[PDB]
Amino acid sequence: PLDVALKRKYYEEVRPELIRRFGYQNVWEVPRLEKVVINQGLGEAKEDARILEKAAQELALITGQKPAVTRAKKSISNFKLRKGMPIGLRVTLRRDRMWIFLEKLLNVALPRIRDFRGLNPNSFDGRGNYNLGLREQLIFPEITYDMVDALRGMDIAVVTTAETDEEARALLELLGFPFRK
Amino acid sequence: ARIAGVEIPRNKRVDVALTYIYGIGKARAKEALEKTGINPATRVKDLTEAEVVRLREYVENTWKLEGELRAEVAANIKRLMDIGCYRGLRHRRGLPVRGQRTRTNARTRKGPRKTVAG
Amino acid sequence: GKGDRRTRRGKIWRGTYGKYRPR
Amino acid sequence: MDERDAIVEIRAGTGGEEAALFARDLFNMYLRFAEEMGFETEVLDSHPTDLGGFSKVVFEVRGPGAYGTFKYESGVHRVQRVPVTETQGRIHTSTATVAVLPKAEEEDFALN
Amino acid sequence: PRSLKKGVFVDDHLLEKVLELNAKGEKRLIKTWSRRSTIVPEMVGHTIAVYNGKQHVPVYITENMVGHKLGEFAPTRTYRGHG
Amino acid sequence: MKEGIHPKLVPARIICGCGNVIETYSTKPEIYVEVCSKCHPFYTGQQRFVDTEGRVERFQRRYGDSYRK
RNA sequence: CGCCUCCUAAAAGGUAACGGAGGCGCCCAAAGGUCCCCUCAGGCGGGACGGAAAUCCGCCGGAGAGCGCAAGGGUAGAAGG
RNA sequence: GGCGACACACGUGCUACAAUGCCCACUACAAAGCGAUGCCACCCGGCAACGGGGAGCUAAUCGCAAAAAGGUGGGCCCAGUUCGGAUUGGGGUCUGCAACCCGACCCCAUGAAGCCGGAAUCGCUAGUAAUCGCGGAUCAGCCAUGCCGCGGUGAAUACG
RNA sequence: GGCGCGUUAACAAAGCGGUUAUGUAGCGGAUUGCAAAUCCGUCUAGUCCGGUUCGACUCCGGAACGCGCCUCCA
Ligand SMILES: [Mg+2]
Ligand SMILES: [Mg+2]
Ligand SMILES: [Mg+2]
Ligand SMILES: [Mg+2]
Ligand SMILES: [Mg+2]
Ligand SMILES: [Mg+2]
Ligand SMILES: [Mg+2]
Ligand SMILES: [Mg+2]
Ligand SMILES: [Mg+2]
Ligand SMILES: [Mg+2]
Ligand SMILES: [Mg+2]
Ligand SMILES: [Mg+2]
Ligand SMILES: [Mg+2]
Ligand SMILES: [Mg+2]
Ligand SMILES: [Mg+2]
Ligand SMILES: [Mg+2]
Ligand SMILES: [Mg+2]
Ligand SMILES: [Mg+2]
Ligand SMILES: [Mg+2]
Ligand SMILES: [Mg+2]
Ligand SMILES: [Mg+2]
Ligand SMILES: [Mg+2]
Ligand SMILES: [Mg+2]
Ligand SMILES: [Mg+2]
Ligand SMILES: [Mg+2]
Ligand SMILES: [Mg+2]
Ligand SMILES: [Mg+2]
Ligand SMILES: [Mg+2]
Ligand SMILES: [Mg+2]
Ligand SMILES: [Mg+2]
Ligand SMILES: [Mg+2]
Ligand SMILES: [Mg+2]
Ligand SMILES: [Mg+2]
Ligand SMILES: [Mg+2]
Ligand SMILES: [Mg+2]
Ligand SMILES: [Mg+2]
Ligand SMILES: [Mg+2]
Ligand SMILES: [Mg+2]
Ligand SMILES: [Mg+2]
Ligand SMILES: [Mg+2]
Ligand SMILES: [Mg+2]
Ligand SMILES: [Mg+2]
Ligand SMILES: [Mg+2]
Ligand SMILES: [Mg+2]
Ligand SMILES: [Mg+2]
Ligand SMILES: [Mg+2]
Ligand SMILES: [Mg+2]
Ligand SMILES: [Mg+2]
Ligand SMILES: [Mg+2]
Ligand SMILES: [Mg+2]
Ligand SMILES: [Mg+2]
Ligand SMILES: [Mg+2]
Ligand SMILES: [Mg+2]
Ligand SMILES: [Mg+2]
Ligand SMILES: [Mg+2]
Ligand SMILES: [Zn+2]
Repeated sequence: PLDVALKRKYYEEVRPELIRRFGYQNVWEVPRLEKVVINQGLGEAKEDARILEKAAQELALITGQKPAVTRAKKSISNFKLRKGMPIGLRVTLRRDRMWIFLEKLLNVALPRIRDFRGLNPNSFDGRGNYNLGLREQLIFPEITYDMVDALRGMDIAVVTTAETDEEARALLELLGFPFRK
Repeated sequence: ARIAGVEIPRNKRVDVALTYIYGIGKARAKEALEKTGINPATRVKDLTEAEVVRLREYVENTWKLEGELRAEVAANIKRLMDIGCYRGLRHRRGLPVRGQRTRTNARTRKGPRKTVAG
Repeated sequence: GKGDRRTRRGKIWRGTYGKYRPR
Repeated sequence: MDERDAIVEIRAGTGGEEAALFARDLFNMYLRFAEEMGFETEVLDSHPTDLGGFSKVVFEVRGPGAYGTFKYESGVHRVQRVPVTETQGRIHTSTATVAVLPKAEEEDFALN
Repeated sequence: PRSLKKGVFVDDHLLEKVLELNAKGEKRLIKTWSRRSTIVPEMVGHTIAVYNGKQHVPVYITENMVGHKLGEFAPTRTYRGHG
Repeated sequence: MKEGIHPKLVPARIICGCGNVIETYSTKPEIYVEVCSKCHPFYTGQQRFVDTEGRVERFQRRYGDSYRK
């Protein structure tokens, strides 16, 4: 495992504040990050084209990971979509690639967001997990306006071993998650 | 997002390019270039990022732009909406605000014509 | 154009003066 | 009677094309007066002239008291004016008729 | 606008009625005709019956409407739409 | 990780316009951002921009009070 | 008018009526063999476009899903992916 | 308070859709009128609208006054744009007792529809049509892009 | 009662498992002294109930109404 700026910050500064603020007796009771799972629910390339191959190309430039295709569980007429069409891209980030992703997410990407008023403090799982969406891909550093060709955002899932929202609210904010209210 | 959260057209003049951003008219187009020591009549395809960030820092600090402009005006009309002032009514129903006639035109304010039978 | 009040000819058309057509 | 809904039968009288036009003047007059009474109107039978009038119009006035109010209109209404159809500028005397009928029961028939 | 180097206009038979009542321990419903009047902080709180040509409209006044006139909030054109 | 499919990560030097520099890892060895965390208005406290308001409407106009008592 | 499923059928099998209800006259080159891996429907909360329902995360959920097509039986300790 | 409304429909015009053009700087050439709670020179504060001063003129004398297209030079490069100027927000000026309904003008931002217009249809035969700017009446101010005028530049075509 | 066919918008009437039918009318415009004719445009849908299907005006079953045929020898 390599030195990751946010990884250090978790261990040196976030760990003891949580123990302090919550009082766990066991070094494993203190909440952690489990994984970050990114999902572009593209669904436009249902039949229109093979535009996914470019989005998996960019999602790999952002996370360092080639994502996997998601396909339609059933068939939907109104969505103009049959069962089994490639309709999205999921990538699962763990360990360092998870850290390295959020480090850039919080430091440069969430700032470079247009008209940013902070993350919604109400998007917590109800069981200690958090989810936020996005509208673009140039928000992330590695995506230039030259290479862009379509405006595709994503959903972001951050999973924590915290049992409650309040334990997870503290864990994320102590890492650098700008919460609106 | 070159400046103010918007990429600005290349192969164009830097005063014209700044107009290609929400909140920068021709009067503000020149204001920076003189007050930033920046040659107005040259491409964006030949600019150092010293001038660029000098230009970017100038316009994003001095001037309410892109998002903040849009939201602020968006809030101002809303106050007239809330209180029940005449301009607030005429902002709801899509009628004019500045006292124009309505018997005929206003089509910009009222979209394409809703032709009627009878 | 003669309606663009922010120009020389626009102010000419309206016959008024300002930053764009001064006296 | 007085409280039930009403059917109004407007028919062009002597006058030809101008009687039919006047019939439409009588027609619009009643539809408006219905509004200024909280009454609901609905057209059941309309026979327009290509000039804008009606050789016959039949409409209901729905609302408590329609036959109470509209009943005083059943008769012949005379117009005296210079018709839009006149070209020598003369005054013609045309007529339109109004018929006021209380709304009926579609009562079902079965054998005793 | 009425140019600022003049006095911000109030018909001054009305601003009287709003500060003569700040003394008296208000508040009343004051019926007016000077729609042409800028709202002042001395009016915030009262009820004024801004005429509109036919009827007296109760127009309470709040703290988001100071610069605006009394006659804005008493329109005169009943519309409802068309159709 | 599977070979041949993933864009290899190298130590990166992202760069904001404000001279802020971030020791991270990325697909590019250097990027040049224009906004960052260290200078974002929402981030650097309030850092209230040109909106140091007070509204400043409208009772606060106080552009008069000459009107008599 | 032949064939299949259920009931009638009286707890083995069988059992009729111009009795009550459905279906078949195909299909699949994988929808076949084997080895390996995997587990549903649905409910709640959460998440840009994105909705009742597209894809993503969490929790609950033994089978009510799925098994090409009727019905029944069978079935996730797989026959399902 | 309304005559200024607005699901709609028609007439008369304005402004456009651009390169024979737009923009900016600089330099030209008219006529007819108006002008004493009036024209306003000139100067200062003002990006400006204007505000402060302040000559001359009862006016072939003083002023409105810049005429404008044009001429020269420079810029925009075919892009719903250095076309277009609608809509709206905000900040001001002026008149007038009073600018909400409902005025006009300036400044900042906003930059819409519109790529030359279906069936159809109007004007004009020469200094005319086209285009260009200027004045006046009414008038506190102005919703005038209207009307009555004024000159600048200046064609095409008429077999029949 | 049996058997066959049908129900679509203002009317008449079609195709279709995914889709401005069409004609006439009606509606806005043109033209005309005006109306018609004509010209430029434009437009409202699938009888109810229940199934199949990703999806039903369209397929299956029933109802309701309408049409057509038959009801003979005892
Ligand atoms: Mg411990
Ligand atoms: Mg919550
Ligand atoms: Mg958790
Ligand atoms: Mg701009
Ligand atoms: Mg305004
Ligand atoms: Mg106007
Ligand atoms: Mg109006
Ligand atoms: Mg005659
Ligand atoms: Mg690695
Ligand atoms: Mg046999
Ligand atoms: Mg057989
Ligand atoms: Mg048995
Ligand atoms: Mg049995
Ligand atoms: Mg037995
Ligand atoms: Mg046996
Ligand atoms: Mg049997
Ligand atoms: Mg083979
Ligand atoms: Mg099989
Ligand atoms: Mg199988
Ligand atoms: Mg196999
Ligand atoms: Mg949900
Ligand atoms: Mg959802
Ligand atoms: Mg089952
Ligand atoms: Mg199936
Ligand atoms: Mg079946
Ligand atoms: Mg009038
Ligand atoms: Mg006009
Ligand atoms: Mg005069
Ligand atoms: Mg003049
Ligand atoms: Mg545009
Ligand atoms: Mg367009
Ligand atoms: Mg322009
Ligand atoms: Mg007004
Ligand atoms: Mg433009
Ligand atoms: Mg072009
Ligand atoms: Mg033409
Ligand atoms: Mg002649
Ligand atoms: Mg011209
Ligand atoms: Mg005048
Ligand atoms: Mg004039
Ligand atoms: Mg029968
Ligand atoms: Mg049919
Ligand atoms: Mg029919
Ligand atoms: Mg046919
Ligand atoms: Mg057929
Ligand atoms: Mg048709
Ligand atoms: Mg037609
Ligand atoms: Mg027609
Ligand atoms: Mg139906
Ligand atoms: Mg169905
Ligand atoms: Mg169905
Ligand atoms: Mg359908
Ligand atoms: Mg049907
Ligand atoms: Mg059927
Ligand atoms: Mg016989
Ligand atoms: Zn920075």
